[PDB]
Amino acid sequence: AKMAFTLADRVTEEMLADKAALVVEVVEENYHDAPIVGIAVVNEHGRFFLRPETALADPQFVAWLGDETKKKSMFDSKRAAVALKWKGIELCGVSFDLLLAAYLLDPAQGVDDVAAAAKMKQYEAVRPDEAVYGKGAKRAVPDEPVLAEHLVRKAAAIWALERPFLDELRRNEQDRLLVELEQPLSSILAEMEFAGVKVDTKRLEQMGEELAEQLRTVEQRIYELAGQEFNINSPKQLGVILFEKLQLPVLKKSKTGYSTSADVLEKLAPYHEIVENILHYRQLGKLQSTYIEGLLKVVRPDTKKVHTIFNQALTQTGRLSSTEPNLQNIPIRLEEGRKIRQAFVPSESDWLIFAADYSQIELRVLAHIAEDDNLMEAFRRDLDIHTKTAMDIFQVSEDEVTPNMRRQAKAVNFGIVYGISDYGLAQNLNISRKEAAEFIERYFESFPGVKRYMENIVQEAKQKGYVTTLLHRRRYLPDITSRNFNVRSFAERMAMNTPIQGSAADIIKKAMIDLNARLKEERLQARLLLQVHDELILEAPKEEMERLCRLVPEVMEQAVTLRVPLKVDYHYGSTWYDAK
DNA sequence: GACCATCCCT
DNA sequence: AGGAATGGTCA
Repeated sequence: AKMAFTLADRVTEEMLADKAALVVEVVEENYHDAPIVGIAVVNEHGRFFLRPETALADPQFVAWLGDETKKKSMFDSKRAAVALKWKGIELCGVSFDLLLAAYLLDPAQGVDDVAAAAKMKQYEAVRPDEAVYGKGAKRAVPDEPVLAEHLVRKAAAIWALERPFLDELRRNEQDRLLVELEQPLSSILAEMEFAGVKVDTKRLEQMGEELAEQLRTVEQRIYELAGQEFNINSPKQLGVILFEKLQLPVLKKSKTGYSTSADVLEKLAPYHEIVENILHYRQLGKLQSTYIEGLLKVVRPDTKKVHTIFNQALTQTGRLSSTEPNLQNIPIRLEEGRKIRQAFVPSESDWLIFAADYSQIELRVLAHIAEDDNLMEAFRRDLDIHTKTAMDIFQVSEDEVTPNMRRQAKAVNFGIVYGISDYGLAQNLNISRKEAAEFIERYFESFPGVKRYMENIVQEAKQKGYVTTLLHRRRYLPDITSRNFNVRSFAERMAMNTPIQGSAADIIKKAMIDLNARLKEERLQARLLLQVHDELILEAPKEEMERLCRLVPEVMEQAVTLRVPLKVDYHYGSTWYDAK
């Protein structure tokens, strides 16, 4: 039943071949400064299981890990590389990462281990990690005999599956996408994560003090105005005070009871003073739980740093996501919350944070793919696009655009981006579909090319079964041909949206790779810290700011060539907050 | 341990 | 259109 492997107690010369499938196993979910539990190598000479202590103490092994000339096939190499970075070891030569290769072929399958990736091509000579390691309170590294076998099986799997995966990719015209975009990007992310971002804790802790006092005030009020105490954070308990005791109008039901979202409470404010106090409490509460307490809990005390993990093979569109902490949802919209960014600071002395963002990248991508003339023009003029849209759909001159007319031409614009229907717009603008379709009809009259795109795209999705991005990312939409209207329409929104959202991910991903090449060429010390969807955040010495101001937007703006110009803006300052 | 509902970002 | 983290809940 077993798979044959030498359980090596010493590193021999035949374990160091030029081509190999390697496994450096890090069971911990958060791999930052995480133990490596075992190692397996498979190559032309055999199958080997090496204990970390033995192997990682071996100058010959660690030299093989670092040699770029020695090519290694792997599953989720970033996990491996970071875990080794924390131990002063560099991993190079990884020319094939199956996790990223599975992800490119079909992001829907949710590949998250070798077993899942293996089934894709009908190979099942390997177990689901969860099967070996357990789950949750049961998670545990097993004994050496079981471990070594599993690890060798994974390795064997990778060795087996490379050629078939790489062949399919090529058919799909995604071979370069793997080797030139996603894999090279894997390295940059490794470094970004390892580096981390410094957190001024005292600053954070003080904010935690002020909030604690402010929440204590609002809380008391709420109970006073309620004439009672209850768990304000309970959707069920609160829904009893609002909709039963104070007889507030039920404007919405959730699946399990009445809805107490901000949207509902905003409308109920005129009826009772308790409402404003609840929303105020929720705002200050979110900040306390997620942005002061949640953060201080993941700051490493040793370096006062946070090292996020960037998931590269998770999002359905090609975007990244970051975890523990999520450094892509730090509050910026309201001033109270925006001040949480004062706690993100440069890691050295005399350094500054530097933020470069893309200006309306999505809509610029739409302009390019749809080839809409009116829209291409608007961008060649570097116009305010919301004002411009307000001018066209409402048939007025620049000076006639009122603030609300602009607020709505915005709502629509993102409607178009998301492929939204009258109904989605209706609620979004607070109105009715009878009038929401009038805007839409009116939009497509000023933008015949975008209309033309929505039609062609849904149809190609219908015919081909998938939609593609500029750089060849792919999304299968099996639900497009569904008979259920809800399920059909949603797939159509995806057909419409994914090439836009996903071509934007590709572009910034390419930027990131170009930025790295240049930072190195220019011998600048500036290092890339975060990526927030259309934004790159760096920290550099104060001396380098001036060059970065000219260098970063140019590398970004030049990442690809669309029919409309790309436009970047930048800022910098003592803290992240100030990079505004 | 999963779900839910709520809220934060692009 | 894509994501992630929390407290409550009932299990």
